[PDB]
Amino acid sequence: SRIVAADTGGAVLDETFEPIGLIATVAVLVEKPYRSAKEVMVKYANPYDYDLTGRQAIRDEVLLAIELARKVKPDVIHLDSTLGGIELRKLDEPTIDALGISDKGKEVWKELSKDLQPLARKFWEETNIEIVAIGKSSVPVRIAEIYAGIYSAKWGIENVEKEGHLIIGLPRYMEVNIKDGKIIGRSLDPREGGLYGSAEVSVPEGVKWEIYPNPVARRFMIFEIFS
Amino acid sequence: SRIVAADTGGAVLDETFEPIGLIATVAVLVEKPYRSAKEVMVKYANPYDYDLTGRQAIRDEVLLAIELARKVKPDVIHLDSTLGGIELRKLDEPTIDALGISDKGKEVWKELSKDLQPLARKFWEETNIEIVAIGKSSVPVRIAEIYAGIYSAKWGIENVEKEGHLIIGLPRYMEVNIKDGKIIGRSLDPREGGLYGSAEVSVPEGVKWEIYPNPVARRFMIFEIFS
Amino acid sequence: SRIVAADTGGAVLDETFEPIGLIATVAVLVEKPYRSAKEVMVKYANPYDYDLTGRQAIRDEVLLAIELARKVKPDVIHLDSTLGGIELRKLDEPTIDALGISDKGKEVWKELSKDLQPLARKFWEETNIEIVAIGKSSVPVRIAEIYAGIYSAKWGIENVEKEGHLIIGLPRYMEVNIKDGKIIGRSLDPREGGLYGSAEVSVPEGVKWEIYPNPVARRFMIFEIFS
Repeated sequence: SRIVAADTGGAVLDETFEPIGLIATVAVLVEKPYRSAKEVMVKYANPYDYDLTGRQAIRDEVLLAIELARKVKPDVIHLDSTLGGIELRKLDEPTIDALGISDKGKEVWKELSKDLQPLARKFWEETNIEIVAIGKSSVPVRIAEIYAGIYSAKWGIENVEKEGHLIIGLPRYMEVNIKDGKIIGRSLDPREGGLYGSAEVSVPEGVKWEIYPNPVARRFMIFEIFS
Repeated sequence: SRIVAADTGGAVLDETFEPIGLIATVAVLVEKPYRSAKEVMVKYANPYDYDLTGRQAIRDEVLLAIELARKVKPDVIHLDSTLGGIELRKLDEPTIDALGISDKGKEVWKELSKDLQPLARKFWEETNIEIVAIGKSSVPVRIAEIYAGIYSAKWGIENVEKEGHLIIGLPRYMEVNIKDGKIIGRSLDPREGGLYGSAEVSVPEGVKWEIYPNPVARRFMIFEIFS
Repeated sequence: SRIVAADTGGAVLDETFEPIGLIATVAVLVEKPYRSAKEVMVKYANPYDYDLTGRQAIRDEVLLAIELARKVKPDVIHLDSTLGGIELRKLDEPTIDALGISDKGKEVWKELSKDLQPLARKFWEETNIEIVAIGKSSVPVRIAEIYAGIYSAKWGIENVEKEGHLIIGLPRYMEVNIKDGKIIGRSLDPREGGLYGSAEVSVPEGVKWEIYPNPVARRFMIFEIFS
């Protein structure tokens, strides 16, 4: 089985540790043994002027996953939305209103559905690839979240000159390490079976970074970067 | 304190990673320091022709635990069913109907109790050993579930000739390793405090096995076997 | 950012593993990189003649945190109560009756707030330090809980002559190790990012200790001490 999955992302934080905007969306291709990505694509947002309210995030994920799936032709796309295991193709207002999710969730999806559902139908019609809202039980979605963290740290090493100082909130329970030109990212949860990832990075001279727990977000780490 | 507990089991999966049937039921005797089994007994089911619907599994566990408990005479049996520590002896329809579980749960139990309650009562009358429905908080229940994974793996090594290829779904967050005739099973969650188990196995010539994350069940591993 | 937090505690258990009373209340000063305490203060309860019913524990916590905060002057105090991060200062009956917690939770807090709310208000008026009911998401609160575990162990090494035998239930998923006059305590959960802490201990001649899983409370350890 060969799976494409997408996720956003790390976050730029305040001094207060409050998030101001998300950084990276990543789409990944995952095959046996399902511990890492075979292939990756990335799209960076503007974490300043990002609306944390609403889901520009899921819109970008679907879009990016479709793009990579056209290239790599997986059997299926996994979407990070825990809706059962349902096909995005079939998410019209009626089937949404029959879902076992909160009323607030239903409203959010009806707005999303207006364009995402025709998009998934068209994509399916010409590729036969389903987009399944499986969410939390998907290992590829988790791998994509690790990569979103990895490329958020990359976006931080790279953008720390423009900005003077960067506080980046990493996705849940993951660590990032930089040695000799590459960034390696890992789940901190051994229960997930050794999920990891990698990317190349060019470290400007004299930039330092530390990784440590976010005191106000337990189980999340901070990646802090100085110039 | 000396405790007996039982649990089923590992699963045979198809190519879609959907379970077709459970494999091993194991009862274990656990004593200080409560990290492993002092003694074990095993009953294999037929994973093909197995009804995943319903609960032949809990019926087999009670039956196996009772068998082992007559032999080793523990102080108590832990049953993998989270009701609030209640003795199976006293689970008649009226007490069930006042339990704090879902209505669907109450119906399963009423059916189950029809024969399991006289059984637990009879067994207690002659042994004074209770069967407590404690479930999730029980370490010996978790240790039993690791052994069920270990013996599902053993079942896999030894049944991999008849069947040409075998995909086994392990119980949550546990790994299996085979060295030199023994399968070692271990929890992957360090929070549980180093739970582990062991069994002997004779690995047929030229069979290979891999272990990797179940892509569609996060935090569950696959034990894959070839002939 | 510099944070004070408090928590109770470890527990003395009978032979059934049922708790009879809480042992240590600890306040800690936590700063970057938020993995440990910069400074600690402790207050032991009498675990015999302790009322597990109600919350003398949260009262002693606020009291102890305030005491340490007067000394080290952090920006904020984290309180171990998951109320949404509301300031203890403002917890009167009306705002409590509008919180999204259970009705049982509202009543406990109404009783608590009768003295805790004037207390927080007085303290704020002369210090400008808030006490925030942030709870579960707070790393400093989890670090205080590791320290309460560590000092419960200390309390056990030093009270094991008076009482012949001591069984101590450590806080959730944490281990304790003693080498050369030092107790080191660690979270067992790697997802937390390496939280740890330390205390000095004088181990009386010929006392023994063991750490192992509590069979009836999964993910909680026992610290068992002999004289």
